[PDB]
Amino acid sequence: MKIEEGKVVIWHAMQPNELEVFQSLAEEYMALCPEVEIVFEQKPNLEDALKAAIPTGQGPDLFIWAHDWIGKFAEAGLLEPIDEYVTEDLLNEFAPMAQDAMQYKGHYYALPFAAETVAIIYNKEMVSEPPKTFDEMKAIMEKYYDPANEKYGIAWPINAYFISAIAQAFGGYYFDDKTEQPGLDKPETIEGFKFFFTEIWPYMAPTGDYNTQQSIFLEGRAPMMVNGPWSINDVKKAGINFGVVPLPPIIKDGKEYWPRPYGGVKLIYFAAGIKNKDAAWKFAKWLTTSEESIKTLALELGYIPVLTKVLDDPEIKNDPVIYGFGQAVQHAYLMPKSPKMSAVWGGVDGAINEILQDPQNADIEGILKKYQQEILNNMQ
Ligand SMILES: OC[C@H]1O[C@H](O[C@H]2[C@H](O)[C@@H](O)[C@@H](O[C@H]3[C@H](O)[C@@H](O)[C@H](O)O[C@@H]3CO)O[C@@H]2CO)[C@H](O)[C@@H](O)[C@@H]1O
Repeated sequence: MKIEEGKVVIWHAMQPNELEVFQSLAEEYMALCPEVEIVFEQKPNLEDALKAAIPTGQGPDLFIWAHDWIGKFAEAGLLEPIDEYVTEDLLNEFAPMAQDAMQYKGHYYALPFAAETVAIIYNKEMVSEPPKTFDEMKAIMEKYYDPANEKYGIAWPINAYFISAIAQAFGGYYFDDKTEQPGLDKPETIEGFKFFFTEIWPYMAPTGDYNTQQSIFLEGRAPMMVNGPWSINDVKKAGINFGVVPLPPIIKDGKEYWPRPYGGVKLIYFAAGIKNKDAAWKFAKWLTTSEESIKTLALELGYIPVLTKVLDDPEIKNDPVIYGFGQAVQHAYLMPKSPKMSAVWGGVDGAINEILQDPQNADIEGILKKYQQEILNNMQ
């Protein structure tokens, strides 16, 4: 007879300030179970690192990411099924979309701990009323834009997911998960991309890089940032008094066109080749179904609980940041689990790379047509 012993190794791509929150939870857990070491290990290119290490027996026990990898990782045999651990009682602890995010074709491979998307994070010392329409957003942008003094109207990391809200504001889509077809060359999608680079890019420092954009906001050199819960401890460490609201509707002849960001469910995944399964299960189950664990992720970072019970906690119900991300998620599209999405993301990031070579003059329509076809050829 025995106990669970040893180590649980968890790979991730969190930056240090987000990680701190997760490490303090690990430390609590290790206080609860002194015979179990929880070890977090940062990977620059986590998806690449897992693909390479998992099959060779060099991968971790667990890893953290949004849910959309679960389809392609399972098809590649890179995950460990946990069907034997999942029960209806456990499933019923989670919101249905978290219930669905944690499985692929009938097998469970993870536990869910949050919902997320990007939203406007605004600095209350620079913006006293956040924008409820794109027009008010643009006026705030105009008010603060002053590149000569290294001041910009907004901070916004640029990549497929980060600008999907705007790309998809006018009925466009990267991918229709009904028909399972990319939508890059739909006029409404083209309209959304042009809108980003015509209406919003001119107010930015002209770089798509994540930490450069974020640092502009953290340094008070932009009044607003488009980012997710994963960035919130960075905002807090910078001493900024902030709020969170959804990207507001663009108005066209009195009509609203709501930006529609992609969003997702955060999962702790079980990796194929896992060495310490029962210990890793116990930690994950704790992390995802203990009230104080989930309350801590939500109150510290703005993560929206998918642990139903805590949604009724007054601590959670009266919290501004979780409410604002929650409002943003209401307009979000849940990322598909289809492995087809892999080439979609590649196609959209490829188009953005070419647009960024010459954003003011690029032929966005023809680029998008070009990448639609590449996606159509690489989709599987
Ligand atoms: O752009 C294509 C990718 O879009 C999706 O990735 C999203 C994540 O889903 C989302 O969580 C967010 O990731 C951040 C992560 O949460 C945080 O812990 C880490 O420290 O930083 C990440 C951002 O740099 O944003 C990315 C988009 O960058 C999708 O999940 C992924 O498969 C696509 O490749």
